[PDB]
Amino acid sequence: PVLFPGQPFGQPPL
Amino acid sequence: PVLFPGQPFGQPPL
Amino acid sequence: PVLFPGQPFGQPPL
Amino acid sequence: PVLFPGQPFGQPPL
Amino acid sequence: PVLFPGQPFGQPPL
Amino acid sequence: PVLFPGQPFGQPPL
Amino acid sequence: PIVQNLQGQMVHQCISPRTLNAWVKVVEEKAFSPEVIPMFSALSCGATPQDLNTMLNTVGGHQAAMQMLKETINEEAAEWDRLHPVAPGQMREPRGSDIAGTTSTLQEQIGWMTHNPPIPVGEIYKRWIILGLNKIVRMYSPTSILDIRQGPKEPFRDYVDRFYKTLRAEQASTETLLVQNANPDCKTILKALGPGATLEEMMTACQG
Amino acid sequence: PIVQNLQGQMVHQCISPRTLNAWVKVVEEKAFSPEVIPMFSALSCGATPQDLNTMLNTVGGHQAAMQMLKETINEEAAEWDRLHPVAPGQMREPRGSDIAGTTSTLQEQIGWMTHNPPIPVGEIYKRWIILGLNKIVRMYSPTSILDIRQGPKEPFRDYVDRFYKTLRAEQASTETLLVQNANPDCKTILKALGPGATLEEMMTACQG
Amino acid sequence: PIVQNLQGQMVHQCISPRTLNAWVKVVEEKAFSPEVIPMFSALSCGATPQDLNTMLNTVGGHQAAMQMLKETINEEAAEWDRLHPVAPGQMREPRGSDIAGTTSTLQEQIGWMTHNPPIPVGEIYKRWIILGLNKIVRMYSPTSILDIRQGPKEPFRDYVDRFYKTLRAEQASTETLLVQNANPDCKTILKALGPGATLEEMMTACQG
Amino acid sequence: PIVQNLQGQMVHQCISPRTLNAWVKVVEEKAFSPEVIPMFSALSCGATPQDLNTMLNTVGGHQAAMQMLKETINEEAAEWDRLHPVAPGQMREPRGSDIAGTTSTLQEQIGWMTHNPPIPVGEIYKRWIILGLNKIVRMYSPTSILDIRQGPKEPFRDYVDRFYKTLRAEQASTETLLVQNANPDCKTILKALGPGATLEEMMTACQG
Amino acid sequence: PIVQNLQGQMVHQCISPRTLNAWVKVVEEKAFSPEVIPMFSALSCGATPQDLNTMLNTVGGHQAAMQMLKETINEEAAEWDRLHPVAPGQMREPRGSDIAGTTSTLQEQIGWMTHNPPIPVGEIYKRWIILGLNKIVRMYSPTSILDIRQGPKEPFRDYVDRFYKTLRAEQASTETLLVQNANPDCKTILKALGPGATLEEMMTACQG
Amino acid sequence: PIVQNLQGQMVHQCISPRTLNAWVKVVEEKAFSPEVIPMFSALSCGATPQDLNTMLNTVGGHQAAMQMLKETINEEAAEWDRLHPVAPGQMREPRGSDIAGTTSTLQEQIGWMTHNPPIPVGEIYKRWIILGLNKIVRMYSPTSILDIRQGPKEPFRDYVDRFYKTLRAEQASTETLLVQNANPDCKTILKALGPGATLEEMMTACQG
Ligand SMILES: [Cl-]
Ligand SMILES: [Cl-]
Ligand SMILES: [Cl-]
Ligand SMILES: [Cl-]
Ligand SMILES: [Cl-]
Ligand SMILES: [Cl-]
Repeated sequence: PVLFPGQPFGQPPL
Repeated sequence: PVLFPGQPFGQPPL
Repeated sequence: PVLFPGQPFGQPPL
Repeated sequence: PVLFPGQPFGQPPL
Repeated sequence: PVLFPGQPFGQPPL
Repeated sequence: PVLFPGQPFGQPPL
Repeated sequence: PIVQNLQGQMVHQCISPRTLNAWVKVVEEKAFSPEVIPMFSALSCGATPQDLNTMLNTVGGHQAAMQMLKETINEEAAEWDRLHPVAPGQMREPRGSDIAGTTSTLQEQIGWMTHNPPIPVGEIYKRWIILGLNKIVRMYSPTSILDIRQGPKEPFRDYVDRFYKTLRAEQASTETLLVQNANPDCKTILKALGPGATLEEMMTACQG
Repeated sequence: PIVQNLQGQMVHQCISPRTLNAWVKVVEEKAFSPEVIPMFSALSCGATPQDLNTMLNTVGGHQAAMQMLKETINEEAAEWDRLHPVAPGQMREPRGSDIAGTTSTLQEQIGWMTHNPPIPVGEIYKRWIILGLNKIVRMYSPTSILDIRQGPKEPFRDYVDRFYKTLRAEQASTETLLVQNANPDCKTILKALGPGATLEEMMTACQG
Repeated sequence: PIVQNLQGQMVHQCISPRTLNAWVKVVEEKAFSPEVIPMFSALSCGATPQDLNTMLNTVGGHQAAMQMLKETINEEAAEWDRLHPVAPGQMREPRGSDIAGTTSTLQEQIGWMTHNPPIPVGEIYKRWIILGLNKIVRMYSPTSILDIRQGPKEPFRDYVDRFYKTLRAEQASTETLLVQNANPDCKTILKALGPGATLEEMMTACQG
Repeated sequence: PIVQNLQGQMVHQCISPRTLNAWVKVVEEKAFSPEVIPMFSALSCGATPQDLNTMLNTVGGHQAAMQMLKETINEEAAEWDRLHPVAPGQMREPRGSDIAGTTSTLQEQIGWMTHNPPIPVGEIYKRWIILGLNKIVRMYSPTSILDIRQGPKEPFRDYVDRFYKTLRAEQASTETLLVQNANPDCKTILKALGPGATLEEMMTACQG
Repeated sequence: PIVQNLQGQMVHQCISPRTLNAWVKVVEEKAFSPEVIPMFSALSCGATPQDLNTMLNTVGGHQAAMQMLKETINEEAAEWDRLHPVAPGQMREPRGSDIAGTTSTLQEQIGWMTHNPPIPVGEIYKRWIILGLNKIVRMYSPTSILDIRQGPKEPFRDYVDRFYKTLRAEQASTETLLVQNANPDCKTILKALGPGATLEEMMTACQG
Repeated sequence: PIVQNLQGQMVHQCISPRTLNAWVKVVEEKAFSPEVIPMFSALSCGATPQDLNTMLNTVGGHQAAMQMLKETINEEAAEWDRLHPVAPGQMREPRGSDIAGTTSTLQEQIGWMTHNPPIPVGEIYKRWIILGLNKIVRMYSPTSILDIRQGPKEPFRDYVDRFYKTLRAEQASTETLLVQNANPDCKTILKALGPGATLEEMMTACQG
């Protein structure tokens, strides 16, 4: 996914 | 007249 | 018609 | 005088 | 002094 | 440290 | 909207938060009193069809009125298509749906509005909208001018206010009736003053 | 309005939401107190006839006053047409109806206002409007200066405030009367002070 | 956002405090009424993905909705990557995560948005967001159109308002039903009026 | 006002709705407390005589003060005419009435203010107005410094606040008196501290 | 902040009163709810270290948090100095204290930020601040996700709101638990729906 | 203030109504809490001595503080004259009184501030003012750090807030004391945690 539960919009992954 | 009763300011005539 | 009931103003058709 | 009682500030005379 | 009691800030002297 | 307790953010040291 | 800049060219600008909020608040407070229409017109100065649709869509509730407005726009759009029966990189001609912003993009709207000569689709659509808003004002006008009569102790000034407030709403889409609907005491005074009297002279006469 | 830009040229600008709201709010709060007129004038700085009509139309209620205003504008427009008896792509001469913005478009108004030499139709129309507003202020002035008398225990300062507030409203469209309408105790003091006293000196004298 | 300047070039601007506060306040007051979506769209005019994420993140509470929104964005991003299978100092192609602003920097977003031809990642992401917001509106719509029936003494106008308010929310993601759900007295009148009547004509008929 | 633009030239600007409202509100809330004068001066930065008259005229009530202000302006204007005894398309010399904006047009005011060298009629008139406002502050000052005495249980800080608030108003148009008007307990402490003490040292000493 | 102008050059601008007030008000109202951080980031767009320190210093109270923030900044500054071991009229290299704005002047900050290539000390410092703010959010998070359980009569939507509000705060610095913490009736429905269900599908299922 | 324009030149601008009102309101609401000083500094960005005097003069009440401020300015001005012992159309050197804006005109202030190299009289005067404001904060600080002790049932977080709020005010012009002033139960926990613990670790430890 691009976004995960409880993480902000725009949150970088990895 | 230019303006008539019950008609808006700037109302075009005719 | 251009606009239909319950659809927003500017709603694209088709 | 320049200004008179009961007349606005900037009121032209005569 | 530059400023005196009861006189505004920026008040010219003399 | 850069900042110390009870001193403003940006407070110059020394 | 589309406005001028330092270079003297017509450029698109985002509708401002002040404008958006002002329109929402005037509808909330005033509903469809006549004075809401000139406010709409003023707030939508230089508006694209997109901007006009934005303003209309931001309205919560009042959906009976908004549906009547849709009908009016449909009628005006149909008439446009009747009167205006409609190449790579060239400007097409706007249909009714393009003017109302359903089938036209923002860039197409800007193209038409800033062309030489300009095709003012924003102004055309606003005309249709204002036409519809006037019908709604008329529909929601609560009182006939025939039922505005001066009370036995109502000051003449207050009566005249009610009279011309009612007339404004009723005519959205006189001198003799004003006198006839006045109470006995002022009617007597107004009769003695005679016809040809200005409103100011009438109000002065019944003031005491 | 019409204002200057970076190029130093006179360009049209949309009437702002701040301006629109300020005028609506001053009428709502102050009705037709004298101070509403200079506020109208200031808020309509650089205004086109269209802008002036927008401001007037955004007013809900007060329709007796608005009808009197129409009469005044009709009178001033008639006089203009009497004094000014009026080609492809050329500027026509503005009639009364054009100045009042009924028969002129926004672009024609801008043409006249930004011409060299300029034909300031915005300023001419504002003059007629301000003339009408002053008559309304006079009409709605509740008290004659003759009935402003200092109370037995009313502080002189409060009396002088009432005196000059009343005078302002009554004259919209002295020194001796101020003394005559003063109460016995201050009148005695003001008589002893004698004529030629400034208002400041009078107020100082009756302060204690 | 990205907007034009005096030089006619597209330059980045900081999201303003007015814009930030307006969005926070509309969510607080209106939650997820349909009219919140066009307000979001208008307030985010010219927005970068970063700006869109800023607006979404400033929202306190409503986290069930925000989680549903994440799901929708994940779905739209997955579809983008399926349809668009993706050098020193050269512009790379945006993936779904870049459009949603997780893996792209502000400068990369500006690069794509101001390129010739432009890759409007701000508009693409807004499309996904608006898609998600519409689903939330539908989810939180409290009433079916089938349960909007005119009360025995409810004015027809008030009923029509409820009818079209409900329809708007329910359809986020008629003429005959309006008549069928009307009360006995208005239904009789509307039947006599017959089919083909406009909403205005129907409302006029049941007004008395 | 008159302000600079991108070209570095002095151009006229309309008085803003923010400025107009701020002045109206400060007078309403603060009447003629001393701090109203520097606010007037700041709000009227770059003001023409027309702008100054606009601000003064927007004031409702306080007409005793406004009449005193007229007197002061008349006096200052008379003195100007005494000290300055006054061709096609050429700049005339401003008389007192021109500076006060009764006999000068806005364009004449702009001509004088933007000339090289400039004739700052806006600043001259503001000087007369501020002179008059200071007299009004003095007139409406309720308390003599002689009657500001520290209460038996009044904290010294609160007394010093009253002392210097009163002094400011009274002097509109010390160290030893502060000590003399202090209560017995602080006076004893201040006597022991001796002369030459700063206000800070005095306040520290009587703090406990 | 530092922003672009008409010439396309990066120039310093004063932090605006709107920005200053917005930050003060969001802290007052929201304290350290997660949504305060993206608001801080947005309000400090283009900020110099000086601007960031201004915003932090304008905060009254919350001094436990502000002291924790100081600690975090000290840690990040120490790490910078470890990783970056540091001529007339030449640009020196910024140390940790320079980035935090204790030992750097505003002009030095502008020099670094507008250099080519730019040394974005404003963005670096904001990163440290946001790191610290996230720890504070985590510290002040009142509830563990383990204690968010659906009430016997609590609507599922309200439970999901609490669940994801708590998760957001707790993670500042799932699908199965949501089901496990649901009440018996919805848990039964969610079990029957099975794994792989979207949040939307889950909420629809337990809605009735 | 003095700010940049499109031409990249430093030009004078009028102090805005927003700025004027913001300063008046922060003093009214916050009096002399420490956070008022950075707000003053931020609101007076680019300020001339005239602007600084305007802001100081718009303050009603608080005249004990304003008199202390005068003393401080007198001291700093005297020191300037000691350290700086001071032709047609040439720039003179600023004395203390010129920096404080008593003996310098606005144009002289602009001349010094925009000169090359610039003589920043606005910044120098602000330094003196901020020095004085800090002394006032210290004077009006109500509590010694020695009297901030954790209550028997007061949450540790609330105690730490009081501790560092007090410390900020007291130092205007630690780790071990925090522990010593803690209540028995948290002191025991903090002793066991040992020295070298961060504030975050301490707060976590006494949280339960
Ligand atoms: Cl709705
Ligand atoms: Cl009306
Ligand atoms: Cl939340
Ligand atoms: Cl008055
Ligand atoms: Cl604090
Ligand atoms: Cl005071």
